[PDB]
Amino acid sequence: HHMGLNTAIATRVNGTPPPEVPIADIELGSLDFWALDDDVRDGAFATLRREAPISFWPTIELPGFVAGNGHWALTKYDDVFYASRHPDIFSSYPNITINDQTPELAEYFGSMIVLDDPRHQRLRSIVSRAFTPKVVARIEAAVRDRAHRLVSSMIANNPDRQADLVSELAGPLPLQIICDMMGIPKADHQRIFHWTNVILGFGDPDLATDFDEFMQVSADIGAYATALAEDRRVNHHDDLTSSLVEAEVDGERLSSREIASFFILLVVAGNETTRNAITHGVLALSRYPEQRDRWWSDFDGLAPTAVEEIVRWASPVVYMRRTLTQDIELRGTKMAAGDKVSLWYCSANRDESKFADPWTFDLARNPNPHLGFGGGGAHFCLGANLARREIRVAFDELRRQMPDVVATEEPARLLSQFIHGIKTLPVTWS
Ligand code: HEM
Ligand SMILES: CCOC(=O)CCCCCCn1ccnc1
Ligand SMILES: [Cl-]
Ligand SMILES: [Mg+2]
Ligand SMILES: [Mg+2]
Repeated sequence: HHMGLNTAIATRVNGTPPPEVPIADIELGSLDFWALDDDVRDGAFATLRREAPISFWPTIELPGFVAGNGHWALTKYDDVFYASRHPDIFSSYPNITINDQTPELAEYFGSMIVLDDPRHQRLRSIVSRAFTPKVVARIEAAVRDRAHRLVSSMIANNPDRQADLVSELAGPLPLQIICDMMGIPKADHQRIFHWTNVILGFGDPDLATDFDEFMQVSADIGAYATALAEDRRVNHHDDLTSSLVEAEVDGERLSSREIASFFILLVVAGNETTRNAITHGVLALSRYPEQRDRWWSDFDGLAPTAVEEIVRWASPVVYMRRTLTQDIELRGTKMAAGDKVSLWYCSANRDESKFADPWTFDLARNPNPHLGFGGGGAHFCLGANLARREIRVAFDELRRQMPDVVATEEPARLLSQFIHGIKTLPVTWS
């Protein structure tokens, strides 16, 4: 007989640690592990932090991908932070997922995220101004207009007061914003959404499991990027695609592959993780109603810490991979030049060596040095200011229009080692 709406999901006792998981039951290199309940996953990373803070795992092989060599998993905050801040040792080349890069993949996935400096920073500087706090602040009106309309439409479209948060708010809000920043016409936003979803959801049968489909999607978005870039070359617009085609690095314009890769990076990065932060945030407010109440009764005062706690809690990017350029030793584990190293942000963000009470979802948490946007340094998330603003506005519009919005079913969770995703989240309101 809990308070609230009759079909709301069960609440949880805030602060309860999950049971730790016997190490023999942990297989980071099997998709089956990524299908387990998030409580079991959290307890497994707790076991690793305790018993095997640096451990070795085989690489998963999604259909058509090349697994290649295995990887050393860094599950402690300090090691993820150290690796992030030493890119001369922990290189982002040749890939930031664990699979091997191939020439075929590099045509579409060869952006600055898989490069070291100086070339990485010369590419990043083409677009960095558009993502700075003061420039992102100027698009508050666009974020608010879109979020307000989406929440209003949830109400207008659903006489029964039941909706899917993902398709009706969390997905379409960041999609609109990044597509408008890129200069993509509204008629194509839903094609961009589907392409994003396949690129980042590959291996989940609800998204795609045929490598031919992954490659067709990659080629189609790459061709879309090229064609839009060609238009902007001839007639400039005040959009990021125009910035990309007009730029020079080391005195040369970007090639077609560089344009395609940069466009794909920005549009794919620019929507799915923010979508998932919003959905995980609504799930957390549903499980921890006292946190909802405290945010709703001081929205602007708590918003800066609340948004960061949602990102720490959700850790929308589970890991990033690096490749060693020289031998090292961490925690008595020798690792060799050329070895793959995986940085588990999801685990760093529960590390009791860094966080007081890591199992408490605390929207006032301060300080909150989470690694949800990475450990800092050269590749720190370009979109962090944009994501923070989108998350804040989405929750402010829910608070104002449907303050008792609550999840009514447990999420359908994306099957992924890389992205902590929710495919559907049914919600209701009064
Ligand atoms: C809550 C949402 C988001 C999370 C949790 C997130 C997380 C991350 C993480 C962990 C990295 C890697 C950092 C590193 O290697 O040190 C990253 C990089 C990146 N993110 Fe995000 N991101 C989010 C939203 C966005 C948005 C909205 C964009 C907009 C386009 C974006 C664009 C990028 C780009 C371009 C990079 C590569 C930066 C570089 O290589 O210099 N992200 N993000
Ligand atoms: C993996 C296949 O897609 C790519 O290579 C391009 C997008 C990479 C996104 C990396 C994850 N992310 C999302 C938001 N900030 C970071
Ligand atoms: Cl939760
Ligand atoms: Mg419906
Ligand atoms: Mg436009």
